[PDB]
This record gives sequence, structure tokens and C-alpha cells, in this order.
Amino acid sequence: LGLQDFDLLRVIGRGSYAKVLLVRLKKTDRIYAMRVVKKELVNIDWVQTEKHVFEQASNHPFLVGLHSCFQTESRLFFVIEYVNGGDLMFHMQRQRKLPEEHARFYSAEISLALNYLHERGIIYRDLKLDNVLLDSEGHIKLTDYGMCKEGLRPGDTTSTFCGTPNYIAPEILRGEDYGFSVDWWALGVLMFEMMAGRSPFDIVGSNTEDYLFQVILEKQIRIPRSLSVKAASVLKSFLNKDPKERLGCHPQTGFADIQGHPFFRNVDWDMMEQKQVVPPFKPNISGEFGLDNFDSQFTNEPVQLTPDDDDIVRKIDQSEFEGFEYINP
Amino acid sequence: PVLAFQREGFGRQSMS
Ligand SMILES: Nc1ncnc2[nH]cnc12
Repeated sequence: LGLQDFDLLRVIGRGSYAKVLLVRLKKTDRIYAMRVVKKELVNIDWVQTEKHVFEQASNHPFLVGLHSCFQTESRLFFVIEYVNGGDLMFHMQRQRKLPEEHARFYSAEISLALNYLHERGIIYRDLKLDNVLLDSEGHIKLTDYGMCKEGLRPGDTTSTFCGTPNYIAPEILRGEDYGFSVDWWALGVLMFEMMAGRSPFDIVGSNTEDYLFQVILEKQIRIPRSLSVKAASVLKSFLNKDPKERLGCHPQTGFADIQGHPFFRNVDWDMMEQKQVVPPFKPNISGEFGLDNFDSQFTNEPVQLTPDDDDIVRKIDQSEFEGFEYINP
Repeated sequence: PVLAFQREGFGRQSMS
């Protein structure tokens, strides 16, 4: 399609590779979110990765799916389903701290989603509060596929150093080759944040990234003692710095191990995958699109695209982008 | 910690 097919309503975010907009398909007045990527950032086959993952997302409830895909001379566009509940970064700023029951719910749904990607050879690589979105009904969706690695087979590994430092696994920091194990670590950090109301690394939330990397590799994490033994135990299991011994990471039993953990014993996993468990919290939809659930530092921005510089535009291979246009049936 | 979660603050910025 084309930019002219849509009406550009508000800016709602800054992704890992993208600027995220709220748009309306003018021909239908349907509303969608739209990820806009500067080709100057992509031209390894990233586009291939992105579309490969969007393809998996159609078939799972906890992964945001793709409506369509188009391009101008300077940018890529992905029109994706709009999730108006907001993300967990916003939820945590507002809630401060979540009860164990809430955290169990979100982590269960997140586990399903990670496991779904893994079984199909994909490492997510950017699991974090900002990248977890709430459905209007209160269920979660993983968005942002920018850092994904796909095609990973058993015994296959990668070595690419990337992610969000707060959530970067120890094996990456040591410069080892790594697999799915890093998502489970990231989930670890994320569960800690939900239940303790802060990052397990003090400097985050209080200075160079290198120090953060050291803190991650060196400090023993300290679990708040108010937490139940179940909760505590799952956190230390996920935040084991040796990926060989970390919860979820065994090659054969990894997901079962999670599901068999005492913290999750309270979970009917298949009723969960089917969205038949009731969310512990129901986002409040303003009626104004639910834009209230988005950081104002975005929503108070002109929806204007920044004109392209003809020095760079002509100096980028439009060929790495052939036959990119797409519509989901 | 009042500023526990700061969007895109220290350590919360994506990188590759
Ligand atoms: N699909 C989406 N909906 C709402 N906010 C987002 N931020 C990134 N992706 C989003």
C-alpha cells in the first residue's frame, strides 16, 4: 500500500529501530499501530527476519501480528495490530509494585510466547518492560522484533552482542556463543522488576554502561525477603548466571521445568494459552483511543515525518528491499 | 526509589 492510504494520528513510541505511530486506514477507518524504520538503519537480512517473525505472530495470541507492509524511498512501514492497553513500563510507573499473583499471570503469558518463538528457531533478544503490551482485556502481547534472531536449529548458537543492557544475559557479556537461554534470563530480570518494583541492579533506577555490565557479572542479586519462597526461588532459578543450569534452559525439558516450578504450579497452562484465564487487571480505556495509556513525551509530538536528505536517500541500495510490500489475508 | 523505572534512561536503551 502507501502512506497516503493512512491517516497519521499520533506518535505513541520510540522502538528499537522504529518510531511507532497510531494510524487509521482511511479506506476503512480501522485503527492500527505503525512501525516506521529508516532504511538508513537496515541496509545479514533484517527485513527477512522481521517478516519471518511476523509470520509466526499470526498464530499466537501473545504476539502482535502484521496487517501490512510498504515502503517510501527513505523508510520501511509495518502496519501492526493496535494494543491500546499500554506497556508494562507504563504499568509499573503507575502501579509501583505488582503482587505475586499479577506477576505470575504476566510471566506465564510471556513464557508461552517465548517458548512459541523458541520452538520455531527464534531468539527474541529484546525482552523488556517496554516491549510487553497490555490488551484492552488485560492479556499481554510481545511487540518489537527488531533484535530477533531466526533460523536457529538445535545446537545452533549465535554470538551477536545486542539487547538492552539492563536485561543482557551474563553469557553475552562474557562474549560466549548463546541460544534461547538469554530470553529466560531477561524474563528473570523482568519478573524481579514486577515483584520488587525496581531493577535487580541498583544503579539502574538511581556512570557508564560498562560498569552496569560489571555489576551484572559480579554482584550476587539480593531478593527482597518479603517475597514468598516460591517467588524468590523462581527468580534465583532464572537469574542463575550459568546458562547451563538456568531455569528453562535445558535443551529437552526447559519449558516443562518452568511449568513444573512451584511458582507456576498455580497455572493451568492450556486454559492460559487459550486466553480463558481472567486477567488480574483490566486496563482503563479512555475512549480517546486509550492514548492516556501512552507516555506523553510521545503523544505530545507532531506526527510529522522528518524530510529525507537526498545525499543519503540516493546512497542506499533499494535492491535489498525488493518485493517488500505485503498484506496479511 | 521514585525514579525506579525511567523510560529510555540509563541501561534501558536498546543497542547492537
Ligand atoms: N503494536 C503496538 N501497539 C501499541 N504500542 C506499541 N508500541 C510498540 N508497538 C506497539
